[PDB]
Amino acid sequence: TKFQDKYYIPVDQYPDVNFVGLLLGPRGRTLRKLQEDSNCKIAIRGRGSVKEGKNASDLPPGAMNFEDPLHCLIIADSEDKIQKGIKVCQNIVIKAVTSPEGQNDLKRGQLRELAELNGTLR
Amino acid sequence: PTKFQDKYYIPVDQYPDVNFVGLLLGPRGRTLRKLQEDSNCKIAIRGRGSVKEGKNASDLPPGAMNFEDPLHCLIIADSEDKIQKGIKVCQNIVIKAVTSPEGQNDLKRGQLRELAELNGTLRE
Amino acid sequence: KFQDKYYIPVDQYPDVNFVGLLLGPRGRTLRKLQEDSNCKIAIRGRGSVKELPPGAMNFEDPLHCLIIADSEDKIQKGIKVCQNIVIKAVTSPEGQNDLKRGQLRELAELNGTLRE
Amino acid sequence: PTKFQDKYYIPVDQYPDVNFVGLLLGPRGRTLRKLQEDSNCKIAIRGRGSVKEGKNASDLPPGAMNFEDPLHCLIIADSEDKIQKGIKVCQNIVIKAVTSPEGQNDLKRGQLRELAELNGTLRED
RNA sequence: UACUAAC
RNA sequence: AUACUAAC
RNA sequence: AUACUAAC
RNA sequence: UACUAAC
Repeated sequence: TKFQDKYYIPVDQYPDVNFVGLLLGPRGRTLRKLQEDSNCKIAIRGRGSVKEGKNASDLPPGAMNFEDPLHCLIIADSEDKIQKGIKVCQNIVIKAVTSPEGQNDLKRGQLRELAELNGTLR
Repeated sequence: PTKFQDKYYIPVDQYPDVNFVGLLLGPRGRTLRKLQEDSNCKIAIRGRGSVKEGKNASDLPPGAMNFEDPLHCLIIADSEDKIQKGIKVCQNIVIKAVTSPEGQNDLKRGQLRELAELNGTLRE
Repeated sequence: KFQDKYYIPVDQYPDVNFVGLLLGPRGRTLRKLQEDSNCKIAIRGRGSVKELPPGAMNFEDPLHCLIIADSEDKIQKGIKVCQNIVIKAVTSPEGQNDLKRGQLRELAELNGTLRE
Repeated sequence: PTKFQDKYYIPVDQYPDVNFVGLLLGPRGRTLRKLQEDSNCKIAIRGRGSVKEGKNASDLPPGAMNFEDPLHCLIIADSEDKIQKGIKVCQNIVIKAVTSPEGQNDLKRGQLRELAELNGTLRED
């Protein structure tokens, strides 16, 4: 439990992009999968990490600070696993700012799947 | 000065959500007439999808209510070489729309900016 | 019967092998296009012949797909199938063109040189 | 005045065909000297891939031969904000590289042109 | 990137 | 338009 | 018929 | 991604 790192989301450059939803996916399924991929605990934190709002009740201890910019806090019990977390977190942000019209297949899946989980599906 | 024409079809079925007509026209039609300058062609956006619901037909030029074809650029010039340069510069418009993330479109980013200025609304 | 030319954005994309992507191994991709659309489609113009038919040996135009069919419905279909490829060619990241990928793999497999 | 650091990792895995080091450095290192003045940090390119094959070690600054991490920009400032700007300034170059199709990379264009000037081998042609 | 309308 | 960059 | 995602 | 060549 000795290693960690902060991957900073380029929000100042892409103020338009919903990075947080993308990384999370429906019910957080996309983030938990990133964690299995990298074998890291990943937590999205800092400025704008919280949408407003559900009660501060039952919320993560120390998720509520917004003076450090938006980042994924990645944690692993090994150094090379950290590099994997950054890697997998990078891939999501790369999907965001390199994907041409209608070709973010991940966001498509997430929204389709989100609807599936809501009974609001097509 | 005998004229001819050709059609550049827009990939509408592929990109249903995309507003190609406004991309090619730009604020006050400026983007279009810019292409007409670059190419030495007259360009008309024609076909199904080229006129609004519910436009007054007497505000439209001859041939604009021809809907035998889907949305296209009609390229008019007195030479083959001119015509293919018209298709080209329209192609460059459509291709940039199709290969853009959702924020890297400097044309559209620019067009909308210009529109704000004319309507006096440049926020930031 | 009806006839149309679909020009390839070669000038915009100077180092993209469009024709090879259009044709596929043995000409199989283009033949899929011709049946997906019901059109007769030929690659013509400067670049249609490697470094035909009547009249396939004429190149006083730039590179295009000449699309021919009995209906305008069909002509429109032939346009978008050629369009699909060009946009895939252009919107697919390198290494990530599925179509191109499967074409060189089928070609190796056809020439009997498939790697594991 | 105490100084601290942070690292910005380059997507070399995802983009193995791309010379990020060359892109960040520019001619005579001038591109990277510009990032330092904007951000008000000192920025060094370090990690595996930062040092060319056969490089004479006697020509490298302290720490340059530390290879336990992949390629990254190392940013050293005396405040969090300055480092934040360091990261942001290096991040912008990498986005440019990655989000530019063929011959659309304008900074790279400029650098190659600036390098041509500098070495009397230009062709504005 | 304020959602564009020419001939 | 791509001259492929090498700082500390 | 990209349904705009909220994990710990 | 073995780099395709049909009519």
